[PDB]
Amino acid sequence: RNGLVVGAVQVDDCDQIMMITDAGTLVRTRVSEISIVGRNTQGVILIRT
DNA sequence: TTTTTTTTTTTTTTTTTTTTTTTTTTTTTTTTTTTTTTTTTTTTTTTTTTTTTTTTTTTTTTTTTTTTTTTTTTTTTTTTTTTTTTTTTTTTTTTTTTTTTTTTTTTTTTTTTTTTTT
Repeated sequence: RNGLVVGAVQVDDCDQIMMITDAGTLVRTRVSEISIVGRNTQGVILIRT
């Protein structure tokens, strides 16, 4: 897509754990995973960084 | 009374060795130069309610090319042996403790003599 290019990382997570992500240019963040709903292997949703 | 044999330290100066003055190469050391950390404030970035039109997932059906599949023969895997490196017992050496045995040096002050340089 215009926004999405290449799949990067896959992490298994429960419904109350956080996902910390990093960017190549000295940027990161810590997000709560409650606010995103599972979907069936075909879709694009929420931009977190 | 004269004359004859032998012994060594010196005229020794030259060969060998030792001692004493020298200066190339890898290991220290002071300097400048580049990586780190803490404050001000500062426009600037960034967190969080509300509305909104959107664009991707889930009713239902289709196929085809990746999922089925069996089998030959390779070739990575494992076995034994031996070498290289790592790591730890073993040994050796050295240092400190407190009473003993031994020693060794640097300068002032004056006055007189040797001992070199000009």
